[PDB]
Amino acid sequence: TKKKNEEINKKSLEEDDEFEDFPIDTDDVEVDDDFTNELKAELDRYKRENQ
Amino acid sequence: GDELTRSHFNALYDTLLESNLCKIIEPFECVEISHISKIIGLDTQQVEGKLSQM
Amino acid sequence: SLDDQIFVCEKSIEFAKREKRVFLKHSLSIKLATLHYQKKQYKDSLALINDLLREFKKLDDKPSLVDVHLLESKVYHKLRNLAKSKASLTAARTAANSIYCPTQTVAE
Amino acid sequence: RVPNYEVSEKAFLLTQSKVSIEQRKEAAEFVLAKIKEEEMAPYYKYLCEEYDQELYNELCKKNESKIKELNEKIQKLEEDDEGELEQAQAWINLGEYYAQIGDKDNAEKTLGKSLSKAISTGAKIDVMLTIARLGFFYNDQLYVKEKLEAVNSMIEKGGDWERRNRYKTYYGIHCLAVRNFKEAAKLLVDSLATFTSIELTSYESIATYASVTGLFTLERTDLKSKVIDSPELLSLISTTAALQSISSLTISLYASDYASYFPYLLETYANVLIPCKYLNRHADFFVREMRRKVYAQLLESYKTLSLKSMASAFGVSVAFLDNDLGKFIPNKQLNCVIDRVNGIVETNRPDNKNAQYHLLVKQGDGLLTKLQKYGAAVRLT
Repeated sequence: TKKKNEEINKKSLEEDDEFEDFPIDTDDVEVDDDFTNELKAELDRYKRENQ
Repeated sequence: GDELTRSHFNALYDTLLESNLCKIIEPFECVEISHISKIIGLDTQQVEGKLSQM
Repeated sequence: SLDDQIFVCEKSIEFAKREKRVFLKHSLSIKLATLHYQKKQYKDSLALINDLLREFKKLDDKPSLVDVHLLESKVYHKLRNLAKSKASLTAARTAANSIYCPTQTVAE
Repeated sequence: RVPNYEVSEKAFLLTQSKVSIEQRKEAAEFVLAKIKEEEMAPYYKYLCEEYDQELYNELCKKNESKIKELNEKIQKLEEDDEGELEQAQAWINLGEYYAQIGDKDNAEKTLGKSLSKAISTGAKIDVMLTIARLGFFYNDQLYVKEKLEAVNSMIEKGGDWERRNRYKTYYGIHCLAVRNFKEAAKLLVDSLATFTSIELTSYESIATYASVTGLFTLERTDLKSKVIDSPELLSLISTTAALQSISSLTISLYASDYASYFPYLLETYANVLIPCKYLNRHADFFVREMRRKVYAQLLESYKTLSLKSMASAFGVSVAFLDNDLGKFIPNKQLNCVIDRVNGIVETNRPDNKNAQYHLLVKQGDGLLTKLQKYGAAVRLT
């Protein structure tokens, strides 16, 4: 009950909680590189071999 | 024609190859690979390839 | 060649567990086992071997059953594993402590 | 026992539209037979969404028949004697039907009852395995995780090696299923020594999976031996196409034959990674991760290489190599640069006392922060 005064005082300095204001108002990207690699391997190969 | 002969001669090849090699490279540090290539009798490309594995 | 060896063997083996009993029967199964190996069919040969032996482990006293272990060792060698070429080599040695075996089999 | 795992493993393939449309429709035959036979009807309704009333009429019938039989049997069992052993055995059997139809909920009730009642230690462990197996059918990580903890309490009391094999492999599937491979490799290589198929995906699958994990985890010698000098994998040959591809990969990595490495990499993607339910999600990280390991390996043995040399060995164009290298370098496993204008590839060499220095401070830094956080806390009291 002691800590409680402080928790309410902080919230008020924020105003509400923004936390809930936002939803009301509104190499992890790396593509599988296997598909691109397949194309690469094959074009190089064709030329290499028949060179 | 013999399974044994062949298995154990791949082994004979490698041991012979390894031992001869060690002796060629003991005196120096910054040995030309070309120098090695004549003595050992494995071509310049084939020497590069073995060295990498070893 | 191919034809003769497999056809003669099949017809014979059938004749021999229907006209006669187990005695001739299991003798012809070693011979087929061998022919299955020469044919480089190694699973097929595994299966024949496996049927005899533990059931006839109470009929163990015969030279002929020592031979079975010999053929087996050749088979696991061709499955290309040495866990079992050892096991089967150990098993031939165990049954070939009996001295009744001819010179030829001991050489093998 | 077998239908319990097989239904789900087979159905997966059909689901995927990743696979060729042609492959997708062949899977359909197998899956379809087992829907009707095993009466998978509640769950089937779910599964039709994701890609004859008789099945279901059959369900109602079967259900009612089976129910009605066992009902009054169990009502008769109550009037009658032994509640420890014989009623517990029947209660297992209600759960067996529930597990047939794909309701996880209804199996879990009945099978709990068995545990409650005082039973053999051997018997206890058994029952808990089955409950956890029901999680695999859907493939939920959260449910599986919690059930397998309990199993370890009873595992040494029973002290059977029979069911500890089953335990090792169950925890294996839970790990495979998630991204982490470190743990899986350790249990799944061991299952090579001893496998039990009971409510567990066949040994042939385990051979293939053990090999994938193998590569990712162990370093040179050790890993090589574990995924090659294994007698079991040699005896089993290449009996299916998928186990072939992965083994081919293993050969080429080890043998440092880098021409055939790249063809082999592409095959494993199509035929190993995607059939697999487990590594479907992890296809992306896995295949990429292999290109990095292999490249590192070539570079380790070389002070310097040429771009033209390196390129040729793999079977990609010179341009392609450069692009794909520029992904690996800031992430840092290759430990390398490319002096582009000259076309040489240099490999930074701080492997020494300098290396050991750098690592050691960072580890020190990590201990320093924790001390502060804890210090400050106590200090307020």
